Amino acid sequence: KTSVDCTMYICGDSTECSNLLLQYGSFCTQLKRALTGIAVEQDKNTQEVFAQVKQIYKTPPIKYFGGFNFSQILPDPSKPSKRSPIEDLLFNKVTLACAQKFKGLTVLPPLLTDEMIAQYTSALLAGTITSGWTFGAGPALQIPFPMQMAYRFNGIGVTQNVLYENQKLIANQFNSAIGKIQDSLSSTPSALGKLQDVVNHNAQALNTLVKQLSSKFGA
Amino acid sequence: NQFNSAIGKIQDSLSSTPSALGKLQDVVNHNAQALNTLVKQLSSKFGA
Amino acid sequence: PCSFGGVSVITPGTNTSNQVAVLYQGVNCTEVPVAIHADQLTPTWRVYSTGSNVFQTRAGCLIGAEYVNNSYECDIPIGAGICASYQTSQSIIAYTMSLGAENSVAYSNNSIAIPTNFTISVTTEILPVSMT
Amino acid sequence: SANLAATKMSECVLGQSKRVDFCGKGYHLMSFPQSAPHGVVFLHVTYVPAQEKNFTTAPAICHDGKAHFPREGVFVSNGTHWFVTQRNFYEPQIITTDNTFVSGNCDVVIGIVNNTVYDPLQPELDS
Amino acid sequence: SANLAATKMSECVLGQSKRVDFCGKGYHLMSFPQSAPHGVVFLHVTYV
Ligand SMILES: *[C@@H]1O[C@H](CO)[C@@H](O[C@@H]2O[C@H](CO)[C@@H](O)[C@H](O)[C@H]2NC(C)=O)[C@H](O)[C@H]1NC(C)=O
Ligand SMILES: *[C@@H]1O[C@H](CO)[C@@H](O[C@@H]2O[C@H](CO)[C@@H](O)[C@H](O)[C@H]2NC(C)=O)[C@H](O)[C@H]1NC(C)=O
Ligand SMILES: *[C@@H]1O[C@H](CO)[C@@H](O)[C@H](O)[C@H]1NC(C)=O
Ligand SMILES: *[C@@H]1O[C@H](CO)[C@@H](O)[C@H](O)[C@H]1NC(C)=O
Ligand SMILES: *[C@@H]1O[C@H](CO)[C@@H](O)[C@H](O)[C@H]1NC(C)=O
Ligand SMILES: *[C@@H]1O[C@H](CO)[C@@H](O)[C@H](O)[C@H]1NC(C)=O
Ligand SMILES: *[C@@H]1O[C@H](CO)[C@@H](O)[C@H](O)[C@H]1NC(C)=O
Ligand SMILES: *[C@@H]1O[C@H](CO)[C@@H](O)[C@H](O)[C@H]1NC(C)=O
Repeated sequence: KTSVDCTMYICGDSTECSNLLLQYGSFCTQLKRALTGIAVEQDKNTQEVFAQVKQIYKTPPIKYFGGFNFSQILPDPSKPSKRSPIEDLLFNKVTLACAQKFKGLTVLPPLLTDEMIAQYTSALLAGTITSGWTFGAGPALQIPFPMQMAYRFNGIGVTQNVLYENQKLIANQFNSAIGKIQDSLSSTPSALGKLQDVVNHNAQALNTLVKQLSSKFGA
Repeated sequence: NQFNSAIGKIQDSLSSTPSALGKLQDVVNHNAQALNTLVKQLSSKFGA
Repeated sequence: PCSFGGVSVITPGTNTSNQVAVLYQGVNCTEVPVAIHADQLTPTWRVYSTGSNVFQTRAGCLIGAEYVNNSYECDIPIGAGICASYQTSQSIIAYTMSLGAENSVAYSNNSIAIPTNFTISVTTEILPVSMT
Repeated sequence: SANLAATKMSECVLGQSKRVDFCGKGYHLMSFPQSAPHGVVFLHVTYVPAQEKNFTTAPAICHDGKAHFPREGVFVSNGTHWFVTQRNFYEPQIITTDNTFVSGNCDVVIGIVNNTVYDPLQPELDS
Repeated sequence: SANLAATKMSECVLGQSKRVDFCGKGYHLMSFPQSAPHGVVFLHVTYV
């Protein structure tokens, strides 16, 4: 999100220039309104994705789920913030990129902080582990995790004795895949270019706008 | 019975004063302001 | 530069009252009377820039509303998890949002919960289709 | 928005959808369109469960060295006997052969229990 | 992109999806959101 100042940008602290600028009219108020609309829309965009359940559920204290291991994805309380290990790698990889220019240009802060967003994803994870799809349609109804997995196996068209007869093998495969995700993400060729390009585009656009001030336009 | 009662409440809740139809009022308002500003711009000397 | 240009004003609505609050983006409480040059400003502007209701936020310095402890849903955003609202004699308060109600459901090895009744509900959806 | 509203009309109104929360909040039953200035309003009719109770449950049921699995339900007990009910509404029923299917014996499944599965034909075959 | 992410949260995470290739590559079983700067990361558990 960003914001602009008509006068401080166009007329640099020059009161005669500021007086003369009044002739042109409503141009920069138009620009201000457009930018304000964008800024509000950003916070709405963040709200829609994550704020899907009112009720904030909590992680169970006992961590036995029939052999399925989720410690990689669940929040880790020891480290000061409740960020899961994978969220830690993500927040260390993306953030290679509130500036010295301030020629009338600021960068406003987001409305929801990262602690709040982490709380929301934790609520969804806890609800999903304990109850199945039920918590997004009504009140949460607990169910054992292997029975939930059998339900899903029926969903995709394989009978449910198969899960109960290969429970251990299935759990091992799932744990191994979760383990490998960390390394696949730690692979140097950045798969996070999608989120790096946003910061790159914004920084470069601001630099171009600022550098434009040292031009004469044929004067 | 549940169906009928729900429909009655729907009508009342829409009838509530708070703006529930802002998504449709904005389409009107935006055009009004656009034209108003466009007319206002005629009174600018533009350096003359 | 000479002076910081614009501020942000929080109003409950001229319908309701005439109190406000002012937000000084990007500055810090102790030097707010400076960099606004509060001395040359008229009175009724010097009432802000100092006082007993002075708050520091990640977004800036907020003067004119006090900080309660309990939480409510957002009414007027200010930034960084801080909202504000007009509420009980009558004044403007500023708090932290509440993300939602608190809950915790019981997971056990061999327990299952099953509904025994149903309700039918009707909801609405408003969408635009065209413009002038 | 126009494209979204056309999709919602095709799927919500002229059919019953299984996309979650696309067509209302809950389990979808039907929809009804109305007309507004520059717009449209849908009225969604859904299903929402209520008034749940806890029970205790098991994966399968061992009987004669055979394991019965439910066909379209979940085994539950009220502390004394074991029934099988459908899944979104509580209707206990007697466990019979028509209700379940059999696969393997009782040493592989974890959490299996002991009970009897009544056979409809034998009481008819008194002699 | 944000509207897409909301749809994936509703279909992929709070339910089990029957659309092909929407939620991963395989047959979909479940998914787990994880937060990241200026976006979100999904983990799609499937069958092969
Ligand atoms: C779930 O997986 C984690 C990650 O492998 C397990 O944590 C490991 O525990 C063993 C035994 O203490 C250690 O040798 C590893 O170094 C641990 N890994 C890490 C990254 O610390 C965890 O034990 C598993 N869950 C259970 C219940 O065993
Ligand atoms: C399911 O809920 C409905 C209400 O939604 C219950 O119906 C009520 O029953 C009581 C007792 O007979 C009546 O006094 C109410 O007038 C009923 N409400 C309506 C709207 O008709 C129903 O009893 C519940 N199901 C069960 C098994 O108790
Ligand atoms: C202020 O608002 C109230 C209710 O919103 C209304 O009754 C009153 O008429 C408004 N004031 C004026 C001057 O219209
Ligand atoms: C505000 O300024 C004072 C002194 O100039 C300083 O001690 C304080 O840390 C500043 N505020 C913040 C949030 O750093
Ligand atoms: C479920 O069983 C496991 C292992 O048998 C045990 O660790 C756990 O405490 C049990 N949970 C309950 C609620 O009995
Ligand atoms: C029944 O379920 C409720 C969930 O609200 C729980 O608090 C209670 O302990 C359960 N009782 C049992 C499992 O006996
Ligand atoms: C369980 O259900 C059976 C069959 O309806 C009944 O005979 C028995 O009394 C019930 N047990 C309890 C504890 O209610
Ligand atoms: C179930 O019945 C068999 C019959 O031989 C017995 O061996 C087994 O111990 C029983 N299991 C339980 C949990 O009662």
